[PDB]
Amino acid sequence: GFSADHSQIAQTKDTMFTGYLDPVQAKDYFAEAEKTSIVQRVAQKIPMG
Amino acid sequence: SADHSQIAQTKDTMFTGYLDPVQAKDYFAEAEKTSIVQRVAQKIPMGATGIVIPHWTGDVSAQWIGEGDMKPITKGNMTKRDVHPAKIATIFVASAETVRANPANYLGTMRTKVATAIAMAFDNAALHGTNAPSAFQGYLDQSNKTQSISPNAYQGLGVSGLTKLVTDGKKWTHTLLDDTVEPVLNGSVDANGRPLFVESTYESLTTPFREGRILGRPTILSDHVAEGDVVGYAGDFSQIIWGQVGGLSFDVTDQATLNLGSQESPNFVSLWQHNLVAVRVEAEYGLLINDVNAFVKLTFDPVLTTYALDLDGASAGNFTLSLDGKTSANIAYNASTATVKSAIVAIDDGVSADDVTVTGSAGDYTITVPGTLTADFSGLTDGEGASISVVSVG
Amino acid sequence: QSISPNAYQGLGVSGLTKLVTDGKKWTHTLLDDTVEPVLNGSVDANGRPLFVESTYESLTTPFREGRILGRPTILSDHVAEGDVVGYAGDFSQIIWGQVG
Amino acid sequence: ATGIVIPHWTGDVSAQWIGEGDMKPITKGNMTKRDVHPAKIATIFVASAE
Amino acid sequence: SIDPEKLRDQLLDAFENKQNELKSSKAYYDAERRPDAIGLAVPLDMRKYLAHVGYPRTYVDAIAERQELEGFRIPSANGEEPESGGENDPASELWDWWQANNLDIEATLGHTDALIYGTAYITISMPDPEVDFDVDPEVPLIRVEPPTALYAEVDPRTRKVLYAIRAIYGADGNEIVSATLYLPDTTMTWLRAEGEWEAPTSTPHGLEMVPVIPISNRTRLSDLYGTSEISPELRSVTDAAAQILMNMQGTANLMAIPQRLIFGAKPEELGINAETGQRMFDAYMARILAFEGGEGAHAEQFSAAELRNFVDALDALDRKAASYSGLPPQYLSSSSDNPASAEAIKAAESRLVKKVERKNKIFGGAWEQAMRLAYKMVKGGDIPTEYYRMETVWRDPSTPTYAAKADAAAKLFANGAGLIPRERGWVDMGYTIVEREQMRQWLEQDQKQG
Amino acid sequence: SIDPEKLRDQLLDAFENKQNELKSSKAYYDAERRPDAIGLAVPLDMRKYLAHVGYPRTYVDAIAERQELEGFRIPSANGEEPESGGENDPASELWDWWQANNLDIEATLGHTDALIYGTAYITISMPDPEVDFDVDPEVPLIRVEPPTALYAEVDPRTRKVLYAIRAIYGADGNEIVSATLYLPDTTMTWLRAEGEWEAPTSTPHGLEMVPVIPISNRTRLSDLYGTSEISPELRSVTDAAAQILMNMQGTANLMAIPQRLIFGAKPEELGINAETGQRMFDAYMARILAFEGGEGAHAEQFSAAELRNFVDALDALDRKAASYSGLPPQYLSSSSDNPASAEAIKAAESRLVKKVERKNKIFGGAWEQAMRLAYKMVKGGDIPTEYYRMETVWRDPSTPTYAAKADAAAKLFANGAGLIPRERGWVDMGYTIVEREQMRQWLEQDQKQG
Amino acid sequence: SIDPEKLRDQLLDAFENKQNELKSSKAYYDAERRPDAIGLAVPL
Repeated sequence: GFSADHSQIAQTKDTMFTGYLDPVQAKDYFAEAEKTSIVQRVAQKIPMG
Repeated sequence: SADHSQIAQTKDTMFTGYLDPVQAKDYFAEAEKTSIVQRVAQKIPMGATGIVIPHWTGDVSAQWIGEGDMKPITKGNMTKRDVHPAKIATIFVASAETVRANPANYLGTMRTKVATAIAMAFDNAALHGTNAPSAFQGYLDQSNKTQSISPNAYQGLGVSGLTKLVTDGKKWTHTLLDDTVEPVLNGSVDANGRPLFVESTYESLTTPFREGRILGRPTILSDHVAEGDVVGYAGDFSQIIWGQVGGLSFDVTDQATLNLGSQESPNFVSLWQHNLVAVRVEAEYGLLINDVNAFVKLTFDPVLTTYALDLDGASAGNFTLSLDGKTSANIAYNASTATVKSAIVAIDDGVSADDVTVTGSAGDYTITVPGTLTADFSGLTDGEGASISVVSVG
Repeated sequence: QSISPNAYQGLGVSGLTKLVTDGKKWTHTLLDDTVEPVLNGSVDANGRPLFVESTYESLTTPFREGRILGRPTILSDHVAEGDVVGYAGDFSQIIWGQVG
Repeated sequence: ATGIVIPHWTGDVSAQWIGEGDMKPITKGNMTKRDVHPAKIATIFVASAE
Repeated sequence: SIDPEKLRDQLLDAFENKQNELKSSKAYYDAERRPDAIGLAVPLDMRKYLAHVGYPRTYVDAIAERQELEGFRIPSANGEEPESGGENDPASELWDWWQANNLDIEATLGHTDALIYGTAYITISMPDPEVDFDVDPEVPLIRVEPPTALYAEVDPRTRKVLYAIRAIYGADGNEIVSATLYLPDTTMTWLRAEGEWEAPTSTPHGLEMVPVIPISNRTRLSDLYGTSEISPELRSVTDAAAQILMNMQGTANLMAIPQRLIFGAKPEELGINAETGQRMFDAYMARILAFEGGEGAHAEQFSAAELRNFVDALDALDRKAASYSGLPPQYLSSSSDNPASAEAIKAAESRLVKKVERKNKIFGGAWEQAMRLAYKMVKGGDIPTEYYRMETVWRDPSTPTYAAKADAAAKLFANGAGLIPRERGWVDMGYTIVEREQMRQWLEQDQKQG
Repeated sequence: SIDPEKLRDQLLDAFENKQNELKSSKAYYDAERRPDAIGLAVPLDMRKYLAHVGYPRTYVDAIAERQELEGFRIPSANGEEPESGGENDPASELWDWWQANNLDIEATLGHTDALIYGTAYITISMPDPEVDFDVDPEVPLIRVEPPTALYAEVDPRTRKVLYAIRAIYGADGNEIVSATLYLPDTTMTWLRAEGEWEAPTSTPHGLEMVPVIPISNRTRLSDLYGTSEISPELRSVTDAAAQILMNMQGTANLMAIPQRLIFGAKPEELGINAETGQRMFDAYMARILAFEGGEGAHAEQFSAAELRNFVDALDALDRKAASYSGLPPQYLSSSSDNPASAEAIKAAESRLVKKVERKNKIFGGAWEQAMRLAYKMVKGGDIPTEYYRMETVWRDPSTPTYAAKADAAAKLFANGAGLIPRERGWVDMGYTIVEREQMRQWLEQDQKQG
Repeated sequence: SIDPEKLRDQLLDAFENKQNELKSSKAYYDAERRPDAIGLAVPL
């Protein structure tokens, strides 16, 4: 190939294009689901003050 | 132009009798190999800039407090990763006389064959390391877990293998099997010698090979998953993302010039001045396996696993090993191959010096062991790239 | 390979292994009707037959010209010769023609 | 009666990962053919006109 | 089912493979530089002067203009005579769509491509008025597309189109700037807007058929796909005559003039300049040359080549090209006649006329089918029974002969007392469905406005 | 009875044994390369330039493009409305079926295949609406198919078909992608041959007879299958003319130029470059070449071949091709006297007209048979007694000499006083059954207006 | 849309380029000199 900022040829490697071609944000494809108490699922709830 | 050319085409010997009325189709044609990775993994919207995947990391917290005991302070946290698409390409070239004649539809044949080769080049760079571009992140052969399936596939997958996933807190969501696996399913029998995975009169295919479920998980077949020791995979296939920047693209010309040698050993030829016609092909792909540890390699018989281990030139502190989740003693930053060997063989699970092998030098080791080996570098005090990974060789 | 002790472990396991190890398919099996005894006599370790169901009224499934492990069976009175009593493999590898 | 001939494809075609500005590789697909010819089988049987 | 993303690339491959066949037939119509046309006796430095033969263009152009759609006929309930009013003759609604689409231009072009390549395609849609067409929005937008820009996979079983793509190479060069995909259920389309295909626009049609109909030049049932009108025997006499013209042109430079020699004379005694090998005297007419000649010297000449010996072959080839094509004899060469009488005209034309009758019927089948599609698509519901019994109708392919026709039709009609009803006189005189409707009004006026 | 699994594979064998000989008949009409067509005097490296000839296509087109079917006529014993134009009348229903299938197009192609190959097959079904056909589903679906796609074993005794198969024969490559087997009580389709045959799907039908009927080019009664119309003489005169055309062409590239020779000079005496075997010459027209010419040098020429010596033969092959085929002499020669008058046209066409009229008589018997069989499909039962006597009608094969007929009919009819009824005048003017039944309406309008 | 001045320069280029096709057809209608017309037997 060529050096970054090779003097004769413009490439997406070149320093002059920093601040452009930045990678787009995305939603978190690996996001874990949030946890919820197992004890509150099985145990009897009672009124309390 | 040359003739019988090793790269071009010039009414070459391939096309002997092309015009003859006695030439029929290839009655023995073999169907095209698709990618399977592009069929099992989640396709993501992708572009020439690449993409950023954000992830949460902070251990947000609360404490129990007595009346009037003044409350604790806490802070969240989050992080960034990014993926850039790599590019794959080829050119093919023929005399204009070959393009005029189009013998055996060679041009149309060639377009569809290179399309399969580009798909397989992606696929073989994801299931294995083969010629993979620098911009892909991970490949499944790195996974550091193995399972023999051969004596009984049910004990292999659903019990022995599945244990290795759930112990690390990893899910099992799919399994992917090569065609060569089938005899082990047919040979998986109960103690009375009746097969497990098929109904009583043995008329039909065993259920995983109908693409049926095993233990609630779907089964995916392939003609071309197996390489070296490995016949298939199991794991959390939701951990894989891939994407593509626009279609498989063809451009064509006779005007241009080609180098028939390397960039440093040039041998240029004009397409125009010889009346050759050439086709450019390109595609552009991204891949990320979010956790290489979330899979199990499937093998017929049991096998040893080989690890490369590097200490980043750290000249102080002691690391430690853990094998199938059982810890060794602590080990010095410059320990000999024999000192690492004895420190591994000392692990209480029953490893022995006829199975364990170690080779290399101080801070740079290869280890062979019958299990899931891991290492902790937190006790080193002079380097931070210190790491361990699986390696595979011819 | 020999189907004599137990036809299932023959055809579907040891036999198929020696095809898929070369990457070659199994798509049909051709048997001589002299194979009928060893199919009828193919049993589990309890000595009950493999292919045919309770009270043994029916003709045995492959000899009903049924498929086994998905692949069609095909039968004749005249394919046995010496030690050989049938073939299993990819019969799509055979082509033939007649000129008038 | 002149038989038949059939092609087959043998071209191990290939494509390579490349960096921006790198040299594209060049590839050629390849082929072979087989011919097949028929054969006669015969007999004659003979009887008196009576 | 099929994923349209892969199906785009899958059918573009077939489309671009087809172009390598069609560029053979095009080279005969466009008179391009074929290899086999280059006449062999011409020396290598003179082979720059290509000679071209017009026969393929002459034949295709003589067929293509002689066919014009005159109208549609659709049978009424009980076989009744139609009328133009409220609850219209369906003959005029289809004609209105035809005229509003300018199809009398698009079809007279598109039939030429159907003769050259053996096929062409008719495409139907409701218009997209949000694209600013300058077209009536309440007419099914019907257009013709050539096989240089559209391809369709045809079912072996039913012969219906399975799927099709229109793909446009850009204004520069040969790179696809857009593709439009015709599924049975839906049309969808992509732009290669900046170097790769943008996300697809889509539009459902819900029909049982793809909205693309192939016109095809079928000669014979065993031609399943249609084939070029520029046939192998017409190609053969074209290329053979191109070689003869080439050799005759070369002969007319090198050989048509006798070459003069002198023998025995010693070059230095003629005063030939040894610096060049040439001395040239004044060529003015009656000057006698005197030569020493003492060596027993004398003059000799190589004769001219007789150019007539090629013209005898050029005539034999024109006479053969007339036989294969059925063009009336005077179209390829002057001959024994230039038809003197209305009979002598209709005699010579008969090959060409009966050939065009076949082209009207075979293209009529596709146009009828495209109008059934356009109705089913614009009005919804289902096609009324009579449209399955529709006929296209076309102007008489023969030369107009009006002044010899009038005496016949007037003598049959005999001022209403005669053999035929007035309306059949108007039909035999050849006035179109439109021109007869105009006369129906002028005749009504002429009974009042006396 | 025979198992249809076995019968299928028996019938693909018989079918493919036919295809191998049908290749020969195709090769003349498509004008493909033939071993016997290559002109021998051409040197082997120049023999790659073929030179095809149009005689056999010209004869088959001139027949097939002259035929058109008109409305069937059914007789009616004691007929109450024997004109048969009313909505109840049986001659109309067969024309609804003819129109709705567009047999007005399909038959025109199917008659070409019946002449090229000697046969074509009519095939009949009720339409399955499960296939979404472009048809009104109460009409019987009729098609005609080439002998390259359908084969049918005729019983020698009855001349009935015993059973038949249609092979749909793939996209390209002899893959029999689907097949339809016709038996007396049932039609079956072996749905696909995708890697292997699918299981069959079957439709029963009430006929005692298979729903397939042969069009056959019956030359003579002693032929019971039908023969190609490209007859052996016309094959041989085509292959004869191909060689003459090719030898004439080769002569023009090699030998229509007289070669110039010089005898009595050593090359170095001429200053010929001995290392390369030639020297350049300034060829400009007036220049005189002086040769030193010692020891009696002189110039000679080999003569040019006279290309007219082949044109003297090509006219004889054209003259024989006309006389064998019976075409008008201006279809081959392109030079013979153009018919100046209506009588001269009537004479010159006469053998072609009688040939076409005989072909109409032979092919009528196939459609006539097919319509009888289609009646038992739609209106189940035995056929009404009148249809066994039905006739096809056909356009007159001669060129439409309208102005001559138009005077003649007026003179016969004499404004209703004359020799013939009005209806006969219309018939002798040649108007179709459809156009007459429309003229019958227009005549009421001209009586009613006063 | 595009800046009128930039667009003007692009179109005047395309226009002034296109002339090299057109001037070939003019040479047949106006009967200009063209090199393929010149007969070869005539001396220079």
